[PDB]
Amino acid sequence: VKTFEDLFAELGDRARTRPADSTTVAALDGGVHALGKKLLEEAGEVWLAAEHESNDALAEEISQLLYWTQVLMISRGLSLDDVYRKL
Amino acid sequence: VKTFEDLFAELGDRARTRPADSTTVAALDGGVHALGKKLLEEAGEVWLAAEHESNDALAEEISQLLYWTQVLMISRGLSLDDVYRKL
Repeated sequence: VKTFEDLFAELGDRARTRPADSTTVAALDGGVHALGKKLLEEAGEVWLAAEHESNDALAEEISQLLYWTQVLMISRGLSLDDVYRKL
Repeated sequence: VKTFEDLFAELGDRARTRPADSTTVAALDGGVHALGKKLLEEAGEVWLAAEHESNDALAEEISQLLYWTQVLMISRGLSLDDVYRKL
């Protein structure tokens, strides 16, 4: 992954092809409420890591926060442009 | 996926590259006991579907049983050849 968009394109492909190995597929089938919960959990993990853990551990939790944010975007039908226009 | 081996090669790639979206990664990190449990659950789902559900529903559950069988093989370090030599 070179850009935020590389992952986003990948997850869109996973939603199309629905491979057995894709976490995104089950998450997208599973509804928005569970996605919001997961995102909040990960924000807590990020805070813990930011305060108390290594750079690597923090990078790991941030990567998961970014992942779940993208899954939520796809669940609600948002594009990268929808978000990027506000930055 | 054209052959059992296509999926197996894919899951091996996922174990190498460890993408955020891969169910296999978390499962491989998570230990054999949880994998055995998942496999048994899926065998039960397959039986239910075989007795009571559509061909499509049965194909779905079988595909998941095959997936978890492959994840277990990778967890324990088995090759396709290790299994295929016994068929």
